[PDB]
Amino acid sequence: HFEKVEEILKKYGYKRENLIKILLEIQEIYRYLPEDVINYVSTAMGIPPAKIYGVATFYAQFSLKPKGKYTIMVCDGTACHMAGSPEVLKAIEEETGLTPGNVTEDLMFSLDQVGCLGACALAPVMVINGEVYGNLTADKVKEILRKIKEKERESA
Amino acid sequence: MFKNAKEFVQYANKLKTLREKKLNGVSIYVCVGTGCTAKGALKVYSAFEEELKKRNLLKVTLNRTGCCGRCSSGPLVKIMPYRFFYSNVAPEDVPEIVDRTVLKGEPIERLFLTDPLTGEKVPRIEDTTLFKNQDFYIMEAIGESECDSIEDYIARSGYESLVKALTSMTPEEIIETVKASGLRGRGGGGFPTGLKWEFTRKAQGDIKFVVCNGDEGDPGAFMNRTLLERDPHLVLEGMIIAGYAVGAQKGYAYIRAEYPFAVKMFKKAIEDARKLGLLGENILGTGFSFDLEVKEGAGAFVCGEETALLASIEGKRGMPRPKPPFPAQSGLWGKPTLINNVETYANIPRILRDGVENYRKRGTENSPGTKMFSVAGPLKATGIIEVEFGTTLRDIIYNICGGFVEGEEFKAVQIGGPSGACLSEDFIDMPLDYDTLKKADAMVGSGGIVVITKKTCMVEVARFFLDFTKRESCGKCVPCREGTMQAYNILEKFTHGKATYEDLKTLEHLSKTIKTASLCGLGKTAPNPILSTLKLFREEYIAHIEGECPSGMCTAFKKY
Amino acid sequence: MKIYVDGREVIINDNERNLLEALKNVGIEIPNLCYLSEASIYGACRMCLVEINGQITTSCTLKPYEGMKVKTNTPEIYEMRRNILELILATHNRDCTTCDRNGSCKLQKYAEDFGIRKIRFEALKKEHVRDESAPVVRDTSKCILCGDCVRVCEEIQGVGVIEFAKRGFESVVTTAFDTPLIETECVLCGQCVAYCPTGALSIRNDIDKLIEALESDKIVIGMIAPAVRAAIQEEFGIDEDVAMAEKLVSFLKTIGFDKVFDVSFGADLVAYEEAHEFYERLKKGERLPQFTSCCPAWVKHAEHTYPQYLQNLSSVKSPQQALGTVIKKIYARKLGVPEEKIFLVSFMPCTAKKFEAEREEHEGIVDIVLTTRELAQLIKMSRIDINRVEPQPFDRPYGVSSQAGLGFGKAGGVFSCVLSVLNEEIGIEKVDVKSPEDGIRVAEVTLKDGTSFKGAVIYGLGKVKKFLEERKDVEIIEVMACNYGCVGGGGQPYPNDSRIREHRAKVLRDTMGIKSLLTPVENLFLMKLYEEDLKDEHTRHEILHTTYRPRRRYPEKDVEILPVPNGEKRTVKVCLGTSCYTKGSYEILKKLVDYVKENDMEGKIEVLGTFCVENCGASPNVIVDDKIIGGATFEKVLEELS
Amino acid sequence: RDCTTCDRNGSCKLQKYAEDFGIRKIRFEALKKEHVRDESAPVVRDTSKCILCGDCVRVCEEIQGVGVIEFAKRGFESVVTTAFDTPLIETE
Ligand SMILES: Cc1cc2nc3c(=O)[nH]c(=O)nc-3n(C[C@H](O)[C@H](O)[C@H](O)COP(=O)(O)O)c2cc1C
Ligand code: SF4
Ligand code: SF4
Ligand code: SF4
Ligand code: SF4
Ligand code: SF4
Ligand code: SF4
Ligand code: FES
Ligand code: FES
Ligand code: FES
Ligand code: FES
Ligand SMILES: [Zn+2]
Repeated sequence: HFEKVEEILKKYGYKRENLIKILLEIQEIYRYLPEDVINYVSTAMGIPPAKIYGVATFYAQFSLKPKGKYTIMVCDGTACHMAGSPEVLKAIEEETGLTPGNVTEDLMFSLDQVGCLGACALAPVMVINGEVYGNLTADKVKEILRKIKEKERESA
Repeated sequence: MFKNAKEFVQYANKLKTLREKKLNGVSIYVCVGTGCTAKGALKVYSAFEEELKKRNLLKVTLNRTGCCGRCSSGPLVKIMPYRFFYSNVAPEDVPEIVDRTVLKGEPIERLFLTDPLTGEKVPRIEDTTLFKNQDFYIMEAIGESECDSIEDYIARSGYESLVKALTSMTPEEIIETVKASGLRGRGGGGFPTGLKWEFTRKAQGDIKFVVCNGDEGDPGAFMNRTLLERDPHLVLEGMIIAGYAVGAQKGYAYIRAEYPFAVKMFKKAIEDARKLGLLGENILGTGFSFDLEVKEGAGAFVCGEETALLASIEGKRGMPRPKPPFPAQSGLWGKPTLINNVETYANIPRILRDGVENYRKRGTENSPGTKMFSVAGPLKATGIIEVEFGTTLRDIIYNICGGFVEGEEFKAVQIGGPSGACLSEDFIDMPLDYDTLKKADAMVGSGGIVVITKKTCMVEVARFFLDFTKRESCGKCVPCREGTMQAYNILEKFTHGKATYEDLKTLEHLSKTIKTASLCGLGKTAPNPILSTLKLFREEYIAHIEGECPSGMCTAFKKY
Repeated sequence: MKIYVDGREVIINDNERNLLEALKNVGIEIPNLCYLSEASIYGACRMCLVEINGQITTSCTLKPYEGMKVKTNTPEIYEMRRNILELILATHNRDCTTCDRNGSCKLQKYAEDFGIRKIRFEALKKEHVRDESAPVVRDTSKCILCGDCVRVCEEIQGVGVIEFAKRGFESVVTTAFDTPLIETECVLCGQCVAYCPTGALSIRNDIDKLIEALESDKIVIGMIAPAVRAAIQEEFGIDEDVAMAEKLVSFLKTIGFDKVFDVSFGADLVAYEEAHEFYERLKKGERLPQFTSCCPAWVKHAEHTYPQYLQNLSSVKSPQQALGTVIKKIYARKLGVPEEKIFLVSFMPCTAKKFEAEREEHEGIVDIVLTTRELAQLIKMSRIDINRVEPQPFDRPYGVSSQAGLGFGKAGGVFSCVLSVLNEEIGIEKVDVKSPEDGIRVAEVTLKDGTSFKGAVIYGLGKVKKFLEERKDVEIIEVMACNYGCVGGGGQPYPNDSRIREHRAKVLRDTMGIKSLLTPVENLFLMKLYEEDLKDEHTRHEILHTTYRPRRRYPEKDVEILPVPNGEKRTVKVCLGTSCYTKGSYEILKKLVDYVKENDMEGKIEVLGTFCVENCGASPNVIVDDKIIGGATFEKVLEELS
Repeated sequence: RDCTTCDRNGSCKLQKYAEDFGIRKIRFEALKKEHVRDESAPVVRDTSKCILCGDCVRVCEEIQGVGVIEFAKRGFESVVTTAFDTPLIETE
């Protein structure tokens, strides 16, 4: 019994030309692309599920696993890479035990390496839920990760 | 302004009067372009709002402006009546700015722009040495233009070129003037746009399409998004003029969903143009119909290819196909499609407003116009700059960007991302052109620039670019799909200090195969970094085969 | 047109699409790995490089022009072609001994010809998929990503269950979410296998079961499909041969088969039963139009796609199942041997018959189904010249069949058999046959009394959708999932293109022509079967009739965090949607995970993640034992867990 | 079982029988053998493809009269090799 998905499909008129936009909306709502959701979308649009799967796994914005509570985005652009982004990625791995494209056991953290964020003056750059932290290093990345970990752990 | 053009003329004149009124008064512009927001520009805007509201002295006005070319100089704020440019404006000193400057007007020395070359602070950005060393032809009204305002764009003489084209000129003359101006495709190829417009117009078909490629074509460049966030209506007007010239009734703008501000700005510009009648079923009552839509890019570097872009727009996987039949004949849904870069469309209205001789006054005989770049890497001043098509790399690196940060030295420069070239100091004194350096194994590219310093291992640079290309390959043809990963494996072996001369020979011979046999441009230029570094930095590869790494960053052997 | 190939005058053709095809028409071959089947396209292999005006380019995308100088062989082109082939072979699962394309693989032949004796590149690892849950077996480690199967499934079969996924080095042809092919909407027609140029797509081989059965003490009974005899001769590279079935009988009896029957007898029986059923439907004008149920691929397709037409499907089971049920339930009693003692072997040209034999409604009737290729393998193992085998007739009482029964092997066979049965029962004044499209034929039939109907024959799945959407003036519709009927089945010898299928149809027609009795009633054995065993309607219904059920995916596929493979548990699901994420849900999930980390030593509690449960606006939701809570939190889920 | 990079590919009796017998899987686990690969001489040795038919030994001894290759070890470790696994280029 899907309602929001039906609203999106009706808004875009069950047209394949708008499949990517529909999938972006569905991800924004569900935070990822569940198999059931796009199975329903395929049934409604008369498009085989394999087609939607091929489209979804081709573009980066689409994720097949739930996004982490604190989604981490580490720029891998040229400037950020020569500025020390691999060190940032290694620090993130050693701290949270994950590599880009993965999520933690409790969905607390997720990681994805992206292109230039338009802030090369702050290379290397990391983004967490829209909060950008520039001029990063291994020590700074580890320190901020611990701080956010404690902050979330508090709950209260 | 919805029936005749004289109403639009009167509307523009009164909007100009209103803009002059507001400009003469005290107004605040905070650069909300990408990079400045990363530094806290939006929080600065919030601080300005709250401080100016509690004091309740609004006849002040607060406005959002686009990139001003000094992204690295903190969030940017300037006041109009006294054109004082403020840099590194934190949300904590906003009340100080309001009290000292907005109310009284005393210059604030502590919050001005330093001069990287002369080591001094100048109150006005227009008086800065970097500003004078540049050539602003596309970017205009730096720091004093409202990105989200069709009213402001009209008040700055905007949309006049489209009206001139519609009421006065006929598509043939428009295409003729575009051809005469010599404008070349800013997307990187450099193909003459006028010839492309001829190809699209001559195509046999009643329905045609105009497609704008918003992609940067580089994972280290932010020119197109910055231009979109600066003056979206400029690109909008260029696209409308192109659709009129090639006789199209529908246009698509392809902006990445990863860029929320660019998408929002272009959507708002489109809605404003439609509301004001610039877009709709009857533009200015001349029998010409045209509408524009923004299509979200879900993220795929291969979508910069024309065929892949067309497949992506239509809702399929961005898979390129053998170019003939060309998109100029059969593009979107088999119909003729004009595909150009954002900067090309931005240039179009500028050429139309000016002449052909006036346009050619800037640049070279074969490359007229200007090019907007995005310089990065360790430099005193980094951000978006515009230069004439005759400038050298030294001018940009030192005189415009201020040079390198203390304790750093020049090694090499990347000019077009992975598809670009790696240039050493032997090409620094070579004027930029689509022809002068297209033969010395170099290319201007989409407009991205990244400087490489002595502490950078170039084998690692090649490895990084090949890793990117291996990730971005669509996987259709054997050469790119397989060879990119194999070459990345070889380069990784080189980085891990376990390579050999056999690996070097294999890489050199596989690069030729990838370059020649690949289907589309992604795989064709995939081995460009390898070829560039081996032609310019062979001794570093040899040292790596010996476990030396003169640069010494890539941690594979140390403290033994 | 005149062109210069390697410096010699060559005349290609007047109008041509590309240089490669023009030269191939001339007789000049350029190595390539694109033209691999009838569903092939050009541009992916990149191996057809030629040199023209200095620059190298692919000849498949090069439009020829008058007097063009083209060099098809230069040291640079040799280097590039060998590099491309080595790239393909580096990541290819090079185990040809156990491959189904061994000896008929273009990649293998090129590796031989190109003298590739060692891999200069690294055999990098991929996230390969190995699906063996269906008679169609997927092994993506042998896939060359030609895409022929995708085009076959989408454009030719109209199902589209397999597609390209991911990109770059990780590009893979697979089902959605790597779902097992048995669990998807795949109809198992086997056409993708028929067109696959590598071992990536293959048929499940069940020769071991047959051999262990023959070695046992059970009575093995074989029954051969009509279209198996029309194509088996290709595997041995010999010419067409009528009487193929009888020398097959001789060979099967030699290798230990106690009885061998003809599935054409089952086809005659099915045609008789379906003709009577269709006549009843006509006289009542109900449950029309009627669909033939002889093609299991079409039956499964209808169950997946046309749940409203399941009542229109013929109740009669397919010839394989009908004859097998007759054997197991009547012949066993006549022989005084328990049904467990009989081992039934079916030789079919179809992969969907393997699925049909394993259906719940057909459980235990057909023990194993072997395709034409597996039968050819059986013959080749013995190394006896089948051409020299003296034929002997099928075994009684299910050995003879009418020409109409043997016509089942190609499209339009069952419709013609039904027409013959009706004509014999009640004459047919005339039949007018039209051909709206290539694979669609419509017949207008007038009976002697005066009542008339319309019947359509559709071969090739995917043409059914348009016909059903636009044509509503028929009473009976024959649907065959494969082009040309069963002569082009999934299990037929490779290659399996249209020319060989037409030749197979011609061979089957020639075999039909030499049959004396023309209609099922003339089959004395069938009438004896009706008079002695199927005399009453109750036994006939339980023997020859089956029921069909709708198919719908049942995907739960909830996010797994701390799953428990089995055993009674609590299966707590935490919603991970945006609205629920907006306040708490993720914190609640973390707290519950840490709770089961400190408590819950055993698998009593199963912590799951789930997507939006359509209960937004009612605070974060936490599903417990498939129950809605609303306003959930750690304590509110602990209390319920108590 | 790597026929793509084998010199008998297309003219191997074992390959043809594997094709004909319908051997699409092996329930017998692939045991590990101390295989010998040699590349020192124009004549290349690879005992992992050897079926221990003994034809090469007879050819070398009876026909050519050199007898530099012979059966060594026994049982599962049976191998046709040179004395002390010496590289061919260093033997007679
Ligand atoms: C991998 C790849 C990425 C590309 N990215 C861009 C891009 O981001 N922007 C652009 O204008 N052209 C890009 N191009 C080039 C266009 O696909 C193509 O040249 C198009 O015709 C641009 O038209 P223009 O020359 O008028 O700008 C790319 C090409 C390739 C092969
Ligand atoms: S070169 Fe790369 S991106 Fe281009 S078609 Fe081939 S595989 Fe795709
Ligand atoms: S598809 Fe099979 S026969 Fe062909 S090369 Fe691969 S493993 Fe060998
Ligand atoms: S067997 Fe038929 S339906 Fe199934 S994947 Fe292959 S072509 Fe598609
Ligand atoms: S499975 Fe077979 S037909 Fe399909 S793409 Fe792979 S090799 Fe081609
Ligand atoms: S048409 Fe014949 S071979 Fe094809 S799926 Fe149907 S029964 Fe099987
Ligand atoms: S015993 Fe000798 S001839 Fe026989 S397979 Fe082994 S190496 Fe070859
Ligand atoms: S390269 Fe990372 S923000 Fe520009
Ligand atoms: S984004 Fe503000 S100066 Fe560039
Ligand atoms: S035949 Fe394959 S790319 Fe030309
Ligand atoms: S987001 Fe949880 S019920 Fe919808
Ligand atoms: Zn190094």
